[PDB]
Amino acid sequence: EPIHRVSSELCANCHEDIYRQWKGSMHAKSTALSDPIHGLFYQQEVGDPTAEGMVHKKSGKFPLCLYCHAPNAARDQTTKLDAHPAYTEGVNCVACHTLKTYNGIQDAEGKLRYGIKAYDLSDRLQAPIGFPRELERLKAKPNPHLGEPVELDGKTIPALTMEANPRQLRTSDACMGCHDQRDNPQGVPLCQTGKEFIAGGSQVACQTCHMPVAGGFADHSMGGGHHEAMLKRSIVFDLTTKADKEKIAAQVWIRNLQPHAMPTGAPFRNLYLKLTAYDASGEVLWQNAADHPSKDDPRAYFAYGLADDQGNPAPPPTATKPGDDTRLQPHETRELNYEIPAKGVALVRGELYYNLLWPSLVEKFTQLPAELTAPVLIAVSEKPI
Ligand code: HEC
Ligand code: HEC
Ligand code: HEC
Ligand code: HEC
Ligand code: HEC
Repeated sequence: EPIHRVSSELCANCHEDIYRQWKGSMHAKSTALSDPIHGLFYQQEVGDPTAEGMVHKKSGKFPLCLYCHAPNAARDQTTKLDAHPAYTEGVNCVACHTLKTYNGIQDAEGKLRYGIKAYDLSDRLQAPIGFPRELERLKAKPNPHLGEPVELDGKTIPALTMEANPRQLRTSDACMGCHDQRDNPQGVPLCQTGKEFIAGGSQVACQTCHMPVAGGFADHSMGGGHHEAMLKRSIVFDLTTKADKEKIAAQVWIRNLQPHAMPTGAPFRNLYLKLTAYDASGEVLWQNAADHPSKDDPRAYFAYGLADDQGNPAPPPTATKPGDDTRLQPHETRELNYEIPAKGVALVRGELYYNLLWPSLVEKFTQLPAELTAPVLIAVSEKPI
């Protein structure tokens, strides 16, 4: 009966195109039931997503994950995510479309309020325009948003009452409760897409890039790191070479097209550059990094780490200080210079790889689907010599 427990399948009766986009997105796959990466961490940090009364294994509190990953379950104070479509559907139509007023993530006493807790919620759907039809009433597909139930194809559709809310729906208020920041228990940022967005100074709403008008309405696919086309668009990558004595001076230019860091969001996202010089038989003559750049060429590893009081790497739950951050900064163009011995080199090839998880985690959790965990080739540049 309450709007937040209405299944996305009901909406799909009249918004099939948006439904199709949404259903394939990580928003629809956000729960520990549907995303095996999040599920592995949820099991380790909280417990079974098919159990009621679960708490965080350290804090003993209602699991904070759910505020962002299973909003309608958190709205109903339940941890049993398989009990109802409102919970299995993750960040679903009504989860986003019942957010009314964004209060910010930090309250006046400094308490962090995540996900649905950063908002006043409505029992009415919230829309960018709604149906401002008072003038038409004053003068005087089926639409269930006009104050009454409607019949569709012989089936009664309940009233799905709606309010216009342009400031919520058209600005970053639509995203920030879940995407601004998340800190560990010592206050260290884990995710910090909002602080990055502030620092970089952009005035573009997340939707302008992430909900583009295509085919005449706002695209709900909202792909990021799970979507290779988006990742290839997300940077400009180029390789230049000049002669330099008996070396080849190779310049790798990487421009971040985003107003947040690249890669933003989860702390384990990372990129790395492989730059390789080959002879004319295709045999390797030189490489920037023999194996993984994190170990062999740190300037070519673009990542965030956390640290202990000593500055040394620490697991995210116990870290007390940010570690180094070599990710591309908002709208940054990074130049990396290499000096390659020229003898026999016929081809210099640069490759930029994106990864959902740190290599430590990929090496450990080898039962995760290999399609998830494999490096993603997101840019290539070749120069013949
Ligand atoms: C038909 C029986 C519908 C059902 C079921 C739902 N909606 Fe709807 N919606 C309907 C119409 C005819 C329209 C107008 C435009 C169109 O697509 O033909 C809408 C519009 C919306 C909007 C946008 C309003 C705006 O600002 O322009 C939203 C945000 C919306 N609808 C959401 C929504 C949700 C979340 C649903 C399930 C809970 C849902 N609608 C069902 C018709 C029908
Ligand atoms: C948050 C991640 C959302 C989810 C999940 C869904 N919608 Fe959405 N929708 C959202 C925003 C912020 C906006 C406004 C975009 C802007 O910047 O203007 C919308 C818009 C709609 C519309 C209007 C589309 C248009 O006329 O171009 C409709 C009809 C709509 N949304 C419906 C809808 C349905 C049916 C969903 C589940 C399948 C759904 N949305 C999920 C934010 C989010
Ligand atoms: C265009 C100028 C953008 C604006 C405005 C914002 N984002 Fe973005 N974002 C953009 C691209 C091209 C990509 C792909 C790169 C990628 O890493 O996937 C992204 C990606 C994200 C992601 C995924 C990050 C990851 O794990 O790799 C998220 C969570 C994201 N963007 C969020 C986001 C939010 C909340 C925004 C407004 C504050 C926002 N983006 C603006 C391009 C653009
Ligand atoms: C909480 C209720 C959210 C709101 C509101 C928005 N997003 Fe979201 N987003 C959320 C989660 C929990 C996740 C990850 C789920 C998982 O298990 O991986 C996401 C993910 C994204 C992504 C990345 C998609 C990918 O390919 O991995 C992007 C680009 C994204 N979200 C964008 C985005 C925008 C632009 C929003 C406002 C319009 C928005 N999200 C709202 C949780 C929530
Ligand atoms: C909102 C403030 C969130 C809270 C609280 C938690 N998570 Fe989350 N998570 C959130 C978003 C917006 C995203 C997408 C980030 C991006 O870069 O695109 C995520 C992602 C994850 C991931 C990665 C999932 C994947 O790549 O498929 C994991 C492993 C993850 N979150 C786990 C997790 C757990 C275990 C939480 C509670 C302890 C938790 N998250 C909370 C937003 C939010």
